[PDB]
Amino acid sequence: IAPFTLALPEGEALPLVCDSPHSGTFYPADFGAVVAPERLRGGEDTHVDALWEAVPRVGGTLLAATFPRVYIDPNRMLDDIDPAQLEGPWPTPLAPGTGLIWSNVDAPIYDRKLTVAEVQRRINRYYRPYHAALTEAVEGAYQRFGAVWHLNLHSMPNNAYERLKIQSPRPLADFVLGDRDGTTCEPGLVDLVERELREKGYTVARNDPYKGQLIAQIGRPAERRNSLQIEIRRPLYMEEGTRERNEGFATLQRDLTLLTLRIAEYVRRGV
Ligand SMILES: [Zn+2]
Repeated sequence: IAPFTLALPEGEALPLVCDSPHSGTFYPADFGAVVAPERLRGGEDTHVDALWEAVPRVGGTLLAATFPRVYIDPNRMLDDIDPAQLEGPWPTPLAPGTGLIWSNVDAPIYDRKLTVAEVQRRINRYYRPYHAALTEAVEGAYQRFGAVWHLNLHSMPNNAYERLKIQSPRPLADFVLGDRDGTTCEPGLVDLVERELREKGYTVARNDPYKGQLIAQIGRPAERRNSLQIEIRRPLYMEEGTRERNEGFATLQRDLTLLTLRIAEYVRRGV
């Protein structure tokens, strides 16, 4: 019933703070959707938190959502709501891009408009705790170390280009690294992650199709605060229909453990 898990290091801590906002699979009773949960499981970045289990084993902190992102999405801003999805007016200005509250799975989730009150309660019970935990980890790290490296962790469907409105002359990479075109993370870490993953045989794209807003807010490298969004092509570890770990899960998790150890070393040397 806890809105997040928070895996802390057993030994020496380092300022590597990692969050998996989309891996939650515990659906609230008060969802009130008209669509079968089997249809909603779509937008889950399933198992992404288990893929990165090494993080606390190497001194990092791993935060993960237990609620589904299709219920409320912690990687969106609180004003990323379309007025037309609400029954009634929102008390403050909205700036949709939408979203924070999913409205459909395909071009519908509900047979009605959500109340202001209902969305507010989602925000209080699930989003705010999750984000307070992320803040506490990021600011705690920075306060002790004078730097922080934040990884925002995801997976993506094979047709991510189709689902976004993009026609790419290139295939979708195995890993996409978003740092808002080179502005939210100091370059040496993006270079490290890219090189280590390509050496293990994975394809890596930067900022294509995912460039990273939370990431712009956390990642200000001139203040020694760094943020990188990392996206994993789902077929690499699960079966997109059943959502179930496949034969690639084990090997990918192993590769990410080894990558994480390398990042921990890079972080310790950067403090
Ligand atoms: Zn995601």
